[PDB]
Amino acid sequence: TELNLSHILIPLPENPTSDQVNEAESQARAIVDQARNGADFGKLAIAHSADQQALNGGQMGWGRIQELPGIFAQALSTAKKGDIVGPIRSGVGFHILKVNDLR
Amino acid sequence: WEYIPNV
Repeated sequence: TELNLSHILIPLPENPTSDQVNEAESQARAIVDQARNGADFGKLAIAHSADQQALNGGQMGWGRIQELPGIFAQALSTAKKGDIVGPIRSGVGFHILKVNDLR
Repeated sequence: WEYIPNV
C-alpha cells in the first residue's frame, strides 16, 4: 500500500549544454550501478546528492506513490524492495530513487 | 511522505 523511498539528485541548470547533460547522466548512471551492487544508498546521497535532504541520506519516509511527481510514480510501477530506479530526468537534473521498503 | 523533492 505504501512505499518508503530515498532520493538522490545530480543537478542540471536551466538550458543545460550537452557537456553538462552528459556529465550529469554519466554520474547518475554510475550511482545507480553502485546502488544496485550493494553500496549504501544513504551514504551515496551524503556524498553526491544536491538535494536538501542529502545529509539525511535523501530519506523521504513512507507514502503513497501517486502523490509523487508522475515521473517518479510511473517509474515505480511494480518496483520491489531494494530496487533502484533512474536516472529520471526533469528540469532540475537527474533523479535516482531507492525503494527502501513496502508495507 | 515526510519529504518530496522538487522536480
